[PDB]
Amino acid sequence: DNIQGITKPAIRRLARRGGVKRISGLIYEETRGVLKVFLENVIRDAVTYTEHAKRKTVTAMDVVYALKRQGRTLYGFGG
Amino acid sequence: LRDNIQGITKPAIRRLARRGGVKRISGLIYEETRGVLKVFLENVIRDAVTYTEHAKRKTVTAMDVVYALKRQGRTLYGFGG
Amino acid sequence: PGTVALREIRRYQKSTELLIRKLPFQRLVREIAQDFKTDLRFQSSAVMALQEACEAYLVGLFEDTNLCAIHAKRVTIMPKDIQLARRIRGE
Amino acid sequence: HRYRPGTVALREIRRYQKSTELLIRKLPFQRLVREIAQDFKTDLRFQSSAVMALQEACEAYLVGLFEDTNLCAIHAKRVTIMPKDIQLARRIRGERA
Amino acid sequence: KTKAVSRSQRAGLQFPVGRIHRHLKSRTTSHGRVGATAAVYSAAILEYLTAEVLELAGNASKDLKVKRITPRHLQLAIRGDEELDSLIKATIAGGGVLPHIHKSLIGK
Amino acid sequence: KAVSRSQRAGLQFPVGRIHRHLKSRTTSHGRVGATAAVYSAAILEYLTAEVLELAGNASKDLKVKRITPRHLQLAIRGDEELDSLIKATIAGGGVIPHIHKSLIGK
Amino acid sequence: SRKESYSIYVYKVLKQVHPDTGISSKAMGIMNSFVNDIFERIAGEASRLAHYNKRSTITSREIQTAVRLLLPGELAKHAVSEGTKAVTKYTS
Amino acid sequence: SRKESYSIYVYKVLKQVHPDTGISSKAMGIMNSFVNDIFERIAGEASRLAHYNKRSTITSREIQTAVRLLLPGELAKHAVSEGTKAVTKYTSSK
DNA sequence: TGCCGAGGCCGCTCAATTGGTCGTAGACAGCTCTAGCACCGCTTAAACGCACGTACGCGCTGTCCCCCGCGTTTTAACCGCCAAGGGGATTACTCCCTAGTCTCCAGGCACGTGTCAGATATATACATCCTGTGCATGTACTCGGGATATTG
DNA sequence: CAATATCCCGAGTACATGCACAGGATGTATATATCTGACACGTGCCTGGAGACTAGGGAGTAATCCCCTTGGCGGTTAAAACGCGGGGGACAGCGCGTACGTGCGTTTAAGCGGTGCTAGAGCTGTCTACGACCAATTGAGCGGCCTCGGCA
Repeated sequence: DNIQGITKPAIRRLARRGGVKRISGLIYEETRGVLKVFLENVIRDAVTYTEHAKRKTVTAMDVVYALKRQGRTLYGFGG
Repeated sequence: LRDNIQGITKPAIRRLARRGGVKRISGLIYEETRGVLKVFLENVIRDAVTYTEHAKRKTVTAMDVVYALKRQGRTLYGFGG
Repeated sequence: PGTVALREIRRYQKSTELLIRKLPFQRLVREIAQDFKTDLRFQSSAVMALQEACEAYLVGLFEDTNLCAIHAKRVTIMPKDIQLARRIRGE
Repeated sequence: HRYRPGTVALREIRRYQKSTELLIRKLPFQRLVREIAQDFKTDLRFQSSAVMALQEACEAYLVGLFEDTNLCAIHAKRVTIMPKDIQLARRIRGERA
Repeated sequence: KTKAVSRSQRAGLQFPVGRIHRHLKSRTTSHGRVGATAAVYSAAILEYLTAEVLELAGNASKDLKVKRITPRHLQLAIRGDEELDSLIKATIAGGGVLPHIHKSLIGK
Repeated sequence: KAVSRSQRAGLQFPVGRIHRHLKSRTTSHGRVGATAAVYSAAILEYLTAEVLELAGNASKDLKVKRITPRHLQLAIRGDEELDSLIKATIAGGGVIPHIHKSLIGK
Repeated sequence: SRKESYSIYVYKVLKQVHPDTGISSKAMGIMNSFVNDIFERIAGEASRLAHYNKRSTITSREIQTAVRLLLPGELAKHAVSEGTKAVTKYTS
Repeated sequence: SRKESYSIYVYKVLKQVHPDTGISSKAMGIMNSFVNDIFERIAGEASRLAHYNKRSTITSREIQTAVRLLLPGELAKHAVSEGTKAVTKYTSSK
């Protein structure tokens, strides 16, 4: 399944940027849980703004507006 | 005004604590919690006075403080708006 | 032993009264506004609408603070727990 | 020759805390956002730059969650992070319970 | 000149379709509030005041009292799983708190 | 010869492209001309705080051309600001170095 | 001068679901606040939706989308199924 | 087709404050976005003071109050000064 | 043999919770407003939405070769338990300050109405600021070789 | 002291900036218009102040034992490094959809005329709910009965 491609060393890199020294082996399968739910919650909104406008490709602006709605704004792709 | 933050007397902080579900309160919680409450009052009554100054009123009114709360993610139901 | 402190929890989680004395809280809010402007007048319902929002913030913070004391295997809440609950919350 | 356990973990902090590059592989994350999407609307298409704005937002969320998690482990006398730490951080920020 | 039949009764709704149209126009809206979009908005307002009163009187009954005082809101609005998400931002004045002792603080 | 309203305020930013923007976010009613000249110069003036505080960064690294690993490594370091931009991640911006005092060797 | 409130429609709806029951005045102010908070959130989101797509009007779909963003869960698919009754009856 | 952005004005301000310097095409995306975001906050929030007082028209004294709600600390005290200068120059020439 | 203290079963009686019954005072729900201001119906002109056509951008899909992730395993230091020691958080009590109520009395100023001019909208004509485009060359990069720093 | 590593400096260069250019669409001018709201002016609510009294609560003290913290431990579960494996990241062609143009006509707004849905009342006038008092029950420990195990 495609979620297992968020590989163990990738979680370690993300964690290392965040500043943690030593990682329990239970954190790998638990962290995937929080990434999987976070993507679920912004893709619902991005596909909602898509279905509204009748087009059927998700644009960068759609994921920008979805992220903006939930208080997790990004400057980068179009404010 | 003199020193009126001392009027949040120790027992009252214990009541608030007791509502919140805590058993044992170290003696340094009292002087810390006054610090948290004074910072919250400053950051809401400043907005409430700026809503007042816009309308050329002197009297601060319930809607001013409710609009002040509403913008900080802390909406209050009970006084209208 | 250790039971009367727990008997208070079951009391204050049933009543919905305001828990800070009214006049002492009202005189504090008059103090804090003077450094924003001199000679405000406060509408009697404005002072209440502050108190209702304060108590609801304080008691939310003690709910979120206790969770940290439990995390450290303690029972007693301490300032280092309030500090954590505010830092992790983003205040 | 071989270093002490601990030496290389602090070497990695000073590396990945100085770069700004993306940390998850492209294709494995691109497969994941497609699978989560097709449960809500069949036969989507994505613009090439939409999935990038997902990735740059995800990494910045994960990295923030760990930064707030380590604060819990440090408070609880440990240095190792464990699931019970994430469940605390994520409850005080109001996400899950 | 054939009497009148209010837009509420035509829709099948107890909420005021006319009043809401005149509220939407002269909200922070753009310049063209269609009339069918005040009926799909009295509805998706009245539906909460069913789905959130239905369960609230549902608990005033359980405490054996007739009139829904304020805590009976809190004990639903911050107890039903979907309402707790819709109303995150709301403090119910005089509403109290949902009672709970942490399972680790009770002895034995 | 037409003047421009930017020159009468003394501003680099477009005072009349604003105004036209505000006139599209307006209930059903109009917007005073003296608003565009206190709307602008309170959008300029964040520039020359957002840019400007990069004196403390780009020049210090001996590199020319501002790039996204700056603004970050500044906007989240100066702290009168930060509050204005908490709501925003910076794409391709990384994070400031730290390491907490209990993880480093004792 | 008149002050205007939703106070009668919440009472009318209470007698729809609990015919014996009532509301205290202090517990009316809650509904009279809540019901206009959800008004504003729908108006504000529907307004932005029209702007992003550079429309001027706000038809039914400009609101059905604003409800399908803003409501959390089963409440979305219920409220959408409820509002599509109302306009379907109105247009007869 | 064509799009409007603040791309030229930020460069024109950059050359006012760091004459030797420039700015990447990746960094322009950010600045343009920061400028849009602060604009939409001020303009979107300014509508509400017009509702609360039941006034029709958006006005300088109204915007001045929006940029002391939305700005923290000393940043507000500077923006409020700077914009007042700009209006005083405009109204002295019309 | 014996002796006779230690050990194992049944009512009194004080203290929380819980469910029950009384009675006196506001605060809900029901009329009558009725006067009244908005929703509604009936014309109309016109803005803008919806739905074809079709042009050509760019997102999906097939091909080849390296970093990276997967798998091992030793061993180290961390998480974990547990036992003991001190003092600080609680409890119970008496004395004390002052919150809470009612009561009178003043006058700031919230609130709403009446005037009329200062202000911004809307049109037409028009000219110059900005967008998209194509272009040389300088910056910032990736690499290789050696110096300095720091771990074990 | 040896070794792996980070730091640092100069060469060679594929590409992104910052500019000049054509030109187009929107900012600006000059004039006409009307209605929002600034200014003046009352009326009246109510924010405030000062008094006296009862009694709920807070303050300060004394005794104690519950908890927090430090120390020492035995063990498992991570970090490091190596060796091996598979799969990410770098490459042209189709045709599907976003995007722009043209056109029809559904539908909202604006003005006007008429009356009922709705909101300030009365001091309504009951009748829920709030204190205030009451009776049952559970729970627990202590003071009285009867058999047996270890001791003379």
